[PDB]
Amino acid sequence: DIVMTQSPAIMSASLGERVTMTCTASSSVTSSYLHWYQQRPGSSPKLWIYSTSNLASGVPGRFSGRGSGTSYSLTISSMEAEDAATYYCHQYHRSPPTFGGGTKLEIKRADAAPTVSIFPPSSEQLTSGGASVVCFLNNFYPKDINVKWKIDGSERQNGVLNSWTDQDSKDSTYSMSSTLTLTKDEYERHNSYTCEATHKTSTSPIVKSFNRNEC
Amino acid sequence: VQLQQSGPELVKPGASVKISCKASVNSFTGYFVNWVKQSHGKSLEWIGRVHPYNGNTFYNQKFKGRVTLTVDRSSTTAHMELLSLTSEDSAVYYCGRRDDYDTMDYWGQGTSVTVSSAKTTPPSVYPLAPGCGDTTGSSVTLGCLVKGYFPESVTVTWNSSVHTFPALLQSGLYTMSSSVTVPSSTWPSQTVTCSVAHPASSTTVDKKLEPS
Amino acid sequence: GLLGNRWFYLVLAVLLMCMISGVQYSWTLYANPVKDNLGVSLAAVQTAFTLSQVIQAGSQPGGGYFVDKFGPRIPLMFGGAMVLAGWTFMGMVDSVPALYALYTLAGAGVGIVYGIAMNTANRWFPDKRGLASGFTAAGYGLGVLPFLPLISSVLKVEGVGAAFMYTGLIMGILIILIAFVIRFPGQQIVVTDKDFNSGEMLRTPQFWVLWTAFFSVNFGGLLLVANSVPYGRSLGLAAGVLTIGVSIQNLFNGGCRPFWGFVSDKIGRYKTMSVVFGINAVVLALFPTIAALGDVAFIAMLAIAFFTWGGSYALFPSTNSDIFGTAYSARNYGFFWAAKATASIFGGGLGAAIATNFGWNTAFLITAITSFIAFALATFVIPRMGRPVK
Ligand SMILES: O=C([O-])C(=O)[O-]
Repeated sequence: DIVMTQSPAIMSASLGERVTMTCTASSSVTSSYLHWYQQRPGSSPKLWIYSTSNLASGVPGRFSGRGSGTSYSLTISSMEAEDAATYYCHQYHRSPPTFGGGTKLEIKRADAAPTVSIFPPSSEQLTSGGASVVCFLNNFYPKDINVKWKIDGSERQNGVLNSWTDQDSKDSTYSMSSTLTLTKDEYERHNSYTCEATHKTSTSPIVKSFNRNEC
Repeated sequence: VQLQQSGPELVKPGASVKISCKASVNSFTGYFVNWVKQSHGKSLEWIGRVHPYNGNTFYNQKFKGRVTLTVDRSSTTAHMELLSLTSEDSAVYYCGRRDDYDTMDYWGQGTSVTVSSAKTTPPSVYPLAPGCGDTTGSSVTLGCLVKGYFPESVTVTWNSSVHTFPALLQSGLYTMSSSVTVPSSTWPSQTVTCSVAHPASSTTVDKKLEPS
Repeated sequence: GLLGNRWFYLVLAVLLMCMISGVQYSWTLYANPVKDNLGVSLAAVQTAFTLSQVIQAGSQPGGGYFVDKFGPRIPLMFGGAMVLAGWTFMGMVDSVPALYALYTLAGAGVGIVYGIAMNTANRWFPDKRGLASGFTAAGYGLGVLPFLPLISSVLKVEGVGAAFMYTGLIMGILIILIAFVIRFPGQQIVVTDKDFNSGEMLRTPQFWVLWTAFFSVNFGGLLLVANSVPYGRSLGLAAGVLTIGVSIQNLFNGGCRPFWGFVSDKIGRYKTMSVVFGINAVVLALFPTIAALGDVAFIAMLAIAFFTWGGSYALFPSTNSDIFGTAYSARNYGFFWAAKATASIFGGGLGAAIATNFGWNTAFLITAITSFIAFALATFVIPRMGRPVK
């Protein structure tokens, strides 16, 4: 078929900046047969630019589309919060149609210190026989973060599940849940649990911990 | 013009999957109906297209005879039926209207189809409170943790500052967490309940978070 | 009697052109759906159109030879036969080369049929050649307007193959019936001093200046005929707007021929050529800008461009008959049909590839430059070149 690569795959642009992304195809594509679709993280794909130049119904005019031959570009004059989505180019020069790899556009912002919160296993889950220690890191930029789970002053790896949130719609920050699920025997055999988060915002990592016999 | 699809589908491997796509009065006037799939929300690839009047079918070589597209002859709904389910068939399927230039003017919300040898499981919902270790703070943060469920679609409500974290697969189970950050004046001074709804098993649970 | 009347054969020629109009002018709208179902690039189907027009360069002089020597009846018989063969089986196509071959055969028939109709018009009206050529070319340009709904209704109601076979049968049978009646004004052949043969005409620089001017003029017109709908969509126009635009451009193109023929009768044909080519160059230069303004602006640009371009298909045959004699006129206009085919080379596949690799604006710039070249040749070069001496 015709392979289309979109560069860059993931990009971060400050609010109000000018954004340009490119969609390069293996062969030449006739400009009438290459389109762009914008997909919000939670929603379905939406038609954005059709035939490389023309905006679909209900599309702001700050969106520009150029390109001919093997290279095509979608340009935004002024970046806005509502513009943060994924963009897919779509070619139909020859059957079968193929889609690009997608360009993930994210909003840049000033760095913010995360809020770290620890949670001992709940009573109901303790009754069931399980024990999970949940750590919440909320409202931090950028997306990169380091988490180490300490049990009695020793690192733990088994059962550590790290989950990242997509960028927030309001303050363009991220969130993370670090879950350490262990058996009841392993929970009751140990005393103190420490959640440590190392971030670019602060040189000193943020430490939050609790002890079973301390209250 | 609007497009509505079927609900989420859980199917054991090797079975039949049937997806419907309802349209408006005359939405397929000079348009094909295009069926596309998205693997995990990162890649788009074309499945097929069918003419709402002639029945002419055009299919990708990836899905050679796996897929059958059929329009209902009232130009109101189109159906995608797939029959050779394997591991890579778990994805979200989109129906759209597609003019002569392969431009898809209008799409549907999508139908998430998952192949799973396992069976549907209800969720275990638990509360998350700080405890007596530390009470001071300008704001408090609380959570509801959903564990052990199947299939993936659950919705957690808090009775603005919520953070819902994506579900993860732990040894064949779905684990999910939600956190709400409220001012310290709100808790425990005012009632705050989390409502976890898992509609596949039709399980809605309200949990009230009290000091630990 | 009736069969001796001068205008009866003009009406027969216009009827013939009306019948064969669909073969060429139905492509403007159906090129995109044919590309869609065949699953190939636009350049492929445009190259099919290019082949259909190119084989006319080898066909029309061949039919003109027989028309000039032995008369137009047998040549029209076998031209209608070729059109019938090409169009009848056109419905049962599911491969690219099958479309290539069948459309080429249909074009080969259409070329000689057009040559015969135009030659009948020009020979029957020595005093008014511009008007007869304009009426015949108008029949060729407008016949698609009633024909397209009829085949379109059959396609929705009965299908593709039945529609193509039925329309091809009707067109071939009507052409054969008309071939029974048409005749030349004489009733042998006598060569006068003003009658130029093929080699004698090709010798003079006047013929090659005219050939180059016609080749340059046909660029934008044939590119528009091939790719107005894809270019229109690249401008961002709905299907209905593009269909209305195609109908309007066909109507203006068809209606321009009698008007420009009357002007060429009442004024020097070279000056009419110069005016028409200058206006065409101006429109083609401004086409990307005014066409980008909106739907009405785009359709108006299309209508004016087709007005100017189609004006030449009455200008050139009458010029050929006036300059290089009457007894040799059919095969003489065949060599101008050769220029039409050589320009259709760019009008179809080559122009499609140029648009694919450098955008539509590049191809439109090429057409504007060639139109300016033709304007320069017609306005300044040939009017002072005199008449051929042989
Ligand atoms: O369309 C044409 O080629 C004409 O004007 O005869």
